[PDB]
Amino acid sequence: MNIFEMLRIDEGLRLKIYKDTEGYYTIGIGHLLTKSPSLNAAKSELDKAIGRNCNGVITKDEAEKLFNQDVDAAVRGILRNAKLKPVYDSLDAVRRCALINMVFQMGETGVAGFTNSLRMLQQKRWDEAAVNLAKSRWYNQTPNRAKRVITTFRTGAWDAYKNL
Repeated sequence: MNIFEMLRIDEGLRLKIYKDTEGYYTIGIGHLLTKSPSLNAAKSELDKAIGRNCNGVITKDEAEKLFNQDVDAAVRGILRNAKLKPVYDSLDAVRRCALINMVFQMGETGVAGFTNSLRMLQQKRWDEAAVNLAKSRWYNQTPNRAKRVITTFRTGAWDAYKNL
């Protein structure tokens, strides 16, 4: 298991413009297009992102291209972030993937807001951090995914994703 496989279990693959759990316009492997309510604004963002006239629909290939960019940017954003970098550096390879997953779903900013849990993960207090992470909008809104990520931080192994 690796970051790509993990995220693709959590996000899925859809070749047609669709709405987020949040109601937002997305395509591919969780690539958010716009937070705007117009299908039209989304279509335009889509064509700008791919470099063609897509008419709301992309190929597998195009989806995976978007996915590679998104992953790269998530990692780079962590490395560039003063609050995230030190936690990332402190973690083992598997746990690193759990932080990358949160960033991908919620953005640098959103994760950098989990101050207390970041602190606990740095200290390697795994059980405490897992209880703290659960007390969030994130967990309440997408509990099955949050719980997979959470077990990943708790255990340091890929078991939550074995089932799936």
